[PDB]
Amino acid sequence: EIVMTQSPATLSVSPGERATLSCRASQSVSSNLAWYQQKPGQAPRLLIYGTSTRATGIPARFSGSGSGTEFTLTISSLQSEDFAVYYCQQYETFGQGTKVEIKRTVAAPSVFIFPPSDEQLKSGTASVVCLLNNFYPREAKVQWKVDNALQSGNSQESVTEQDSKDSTYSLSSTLTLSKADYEKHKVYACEVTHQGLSSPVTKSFNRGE
Amino acid sequence: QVQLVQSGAEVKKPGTSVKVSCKASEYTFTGYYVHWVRQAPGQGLEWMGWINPNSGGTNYAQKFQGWVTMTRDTSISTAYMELSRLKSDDTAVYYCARSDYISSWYFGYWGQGTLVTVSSASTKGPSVFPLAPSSSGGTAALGCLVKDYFPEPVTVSWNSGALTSGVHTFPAVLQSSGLYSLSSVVTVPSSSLGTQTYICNVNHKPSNTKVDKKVEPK
Amino acid sequence: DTITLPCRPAPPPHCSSNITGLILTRQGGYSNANTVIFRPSGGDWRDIARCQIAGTVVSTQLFLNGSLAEEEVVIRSENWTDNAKSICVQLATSVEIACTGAGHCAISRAKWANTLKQIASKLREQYGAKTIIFKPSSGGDPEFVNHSFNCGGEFFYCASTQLFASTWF
Ligand SMILES: *[C@@H]1O[C@H](CO)[C@@H](O)[C@H](O)[C@H]1NC(C)=O
Ligand SMILES: *[C@@H]1O[C@H](CO)[C@@H](O)[C@H](O)[C@H]1NC(C)=O
Ligand SMILES: *[C@@H]1O[C@H](CO)[C@@H](O)[C@H](O)[C@H]1NC(C)=O
Repeated sequence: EIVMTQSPATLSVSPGERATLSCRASQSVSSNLAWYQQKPGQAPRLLIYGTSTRATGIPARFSGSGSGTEFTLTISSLQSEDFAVYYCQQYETFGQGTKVEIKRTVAAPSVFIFPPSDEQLKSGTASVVCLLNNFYPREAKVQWKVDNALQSGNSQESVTEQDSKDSTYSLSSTLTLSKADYEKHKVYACEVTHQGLSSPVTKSFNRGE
Repeated sequence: QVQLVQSGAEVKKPGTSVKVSCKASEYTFTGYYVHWVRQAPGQGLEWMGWINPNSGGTNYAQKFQGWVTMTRDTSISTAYMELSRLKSDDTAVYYCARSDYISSWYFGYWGQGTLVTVSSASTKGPSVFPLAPSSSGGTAALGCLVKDYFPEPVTVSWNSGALTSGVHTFPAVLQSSGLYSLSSVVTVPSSSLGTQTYICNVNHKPSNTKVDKKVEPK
Repeated sequence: DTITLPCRPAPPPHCSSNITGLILTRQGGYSNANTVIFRPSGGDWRDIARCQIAGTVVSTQLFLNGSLAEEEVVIRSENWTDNAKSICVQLATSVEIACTGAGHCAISRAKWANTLKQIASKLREQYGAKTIIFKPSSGGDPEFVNHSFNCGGEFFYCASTQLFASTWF
């Protein structure tokens, strides 16, 4: 079983700079390797074949190289359309993919918390939303504390794609509880740990206030 | 120009079977191998097998052997992919790809992809709940909670397109109940609360549900 | 004991031939096990023609009255790691297939087993000391999913399902 390993999993590159994507094969393989680009919502587009040959119409800034167990895709100068997911391929086996994202200055998240609406409480379910707005990089830690008790297995996080204008991320963590469990406790808080915050930020509220 | 056009998206109950089409044009259909590649939501590309359109011979990946059948109709230049006894693991976008030359693995041509959702859930409209602002500097955040709908997608707009800056509509998440849910949020000046009305416009085409919810402070 | 292959229509006794070679497709993917699976070739006439071990007989899945190897079985391929490329198998001593004329052709079970054992040994050489498995055709048009050949202006289709049902270590 031949395994293609791409590194890094995510590549953060400042706009206009050079990017180097790696692709390592578990065992030595022939120099028959292809690189694909996939923008969200689209099928993959072939970039390189034969480990160094550009497909028709592919801009000159894309170049391929490698031999044996190491293969490299190089973009000489990143452009706006170049930020996507890249896959290397050898015969039937694909790589897990490397995402090239825009690298910008650190931006601290703005943290908000939303108590469940009374209309939703009528249905027997309660959802608490913690919002992280316009932060970079994507790595963030969000924890739920209900009466100082850490929550586990009852929250889901959603992350937007990098913003088309300021290249930031936004994240929502939703805590889902029954109406019976929601009214057993008073104080609900989310703790947000991000590189752009000197100390973690906590947003909290008292139920009914 | 050479292109591959696939069949539309389908939603299937677990244990059933689905057939996906791939019609080829502007090239000799029998001269190039047709491969099928599937991509789970957010995950990588997985090769399922190829079919020789000239002879109808097939070579399936050992994972899919006994679950996948590949055929073609040379008269209409269409390649078919059938998966049987569907599972939630089989929810993915299924692509048909064509080799650059006879039997190459350089996929220079792809279909637009067919999405297959395997779920026991039935069509259900969303319930929209407010995310009211309360009490970050001079900026206030509010939004709408769109919960318990199936299937995707759901569109959200604010003030019928009048309010666009600062709007973030998060990708849907699949809950344990088999129903999708998402939120849309917007940051607005705190002074505008109580003088500017904020309404989120939620549409769910599969259920023909259209909800206009006003978000009010406190 | 003989292996009986259903054929349609009935091949006359004078169409009995010598099996001198095979063409195979190695199945793609992996099973997290030390097994390699081979099937009758899923390709077309292009795969058969490029083997260059065929005689005047036009045949599929089996070379009839073709070239024989000198000492031992020889397997060839343009790329062993490309499962889209068929593997040409050239026997050293042929295996006779006898068509009675009643709609079935017969093959010696013991003689066919020994040849498969030799092929699996040569296949292990190219793919490591692994289990070699033969499985029936993955499917296709009747002339390729079956073993087909021409003889005296007629075309015959023989089901080769029993010819690939063995596992070798
Ligand atoms: C076989 O693989 C080699 C590399 O090992 C490649 O150069 C050659 O083109 C391949 N032959 C084909 C695809 O027919
Ligand atoms: C193969 O050779 C034998 C012996 O010469 C001949 O009788 C037979 O017809 C040949 N097979 C075919 C399919 O022509
Ligand atoms: C097969 O080869 C043998 C010699 O090895 C030859 O005598 C015979 O005619 C050939 N054909 C058949 C159908 O046995």
